[PDB]
Amino acid sequence: SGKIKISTPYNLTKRMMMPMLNGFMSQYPEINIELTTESNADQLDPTEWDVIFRVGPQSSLIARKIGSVKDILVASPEYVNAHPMPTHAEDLHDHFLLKGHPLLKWTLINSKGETVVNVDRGRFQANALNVVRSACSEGLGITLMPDVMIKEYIADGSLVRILPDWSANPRDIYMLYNHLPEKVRLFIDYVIAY
Amino acid sequence: SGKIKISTPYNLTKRMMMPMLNGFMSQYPEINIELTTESNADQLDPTEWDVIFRVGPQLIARKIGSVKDILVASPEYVNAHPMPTHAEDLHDHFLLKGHPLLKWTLINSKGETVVNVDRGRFQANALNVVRSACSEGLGITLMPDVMIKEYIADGSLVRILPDWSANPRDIYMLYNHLPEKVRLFIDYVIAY
Repeated sequence: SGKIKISTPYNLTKRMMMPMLNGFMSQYPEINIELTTESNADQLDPTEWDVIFRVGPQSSLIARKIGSVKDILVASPEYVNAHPMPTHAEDLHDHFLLKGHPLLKWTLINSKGETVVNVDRGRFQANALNVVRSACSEGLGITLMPDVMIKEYIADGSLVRILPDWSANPRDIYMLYNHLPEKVRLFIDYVIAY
Repeated sequence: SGKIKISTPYNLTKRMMMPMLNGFMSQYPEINIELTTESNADQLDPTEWDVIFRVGPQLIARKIGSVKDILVASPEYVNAHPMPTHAEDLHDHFLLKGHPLLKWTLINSKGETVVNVDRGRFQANALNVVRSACSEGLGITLMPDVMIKEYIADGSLVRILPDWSANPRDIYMLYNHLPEKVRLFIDYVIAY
């Protein structure tokens, strides 16, 4: 009762959650927040958390869509100017690939509906996407990255979208909960009105 | 030239290990790296890794750096409260704590220890989100100085209680008693 216990998706927490959480704590200094970045919330016990933030639908919980994310393929211009870029999703077998959990398996769908799966062993493989982006920035190959994690790179041009007819299918980010304590109710109200 | 499987500390991988790993991969494009950021090196069986990067001492060890956790706050927060002159005044301030620094064992230049285990305003299992809340002026945090070299350089984060700190600990590269690709990596890391 002395805190709010929340769970957020692993790679996406800092970009899509922290501005909201900072603005809430700023407005409510009396409220304490306990945050746990989670790699997969499918094995979560909802009776142990006040609010759960999750990628993709999940039970008898109040679900609220608050955003979506689409994974795109990117590479640095240095890499693009040093290799012939793939014209089809199958050409990625002949390229340096950088893969990060949970996107070790690339399921890519194009504009006319064809699905192409890549299970190649990456030249760099990590259980976190922020270091994969770091390796993609120094021109080490192509990666599949959530667009929200590389928004400023795409706008600036330090990363370039490659194979632009392809992407993983978008997923929605939900906020779940469930007599409700006041501080938890105030937080849910804050998120809805963000 | 094959696959290398390495383990690095959770919070320190991006700003401390990646420049070196990125340089190694660019130099040996036929060597692949499997990287696992781990929050507890004392949870690993050494025979399952080629190289393990670890904080503090642990079968072959080699020091490659050191780190000390420091207490910092944004200037916005400093300007809005009287900053603590003694380590026990931290009980009067908003605290932001991140794993594995939930328990603050702070020590001064004379070896005296002050422990802080107050509930923070914000608590998390990752320091990168705790730094974000500190930069917004939401309180004082204990943070590895290597993680915030950029903000201390221009005063975006201010060091408070300068005589106090966590106990400085060293960063070790470990390996077993050897493939050609692994020795190249080990030699590259020492020369960095």
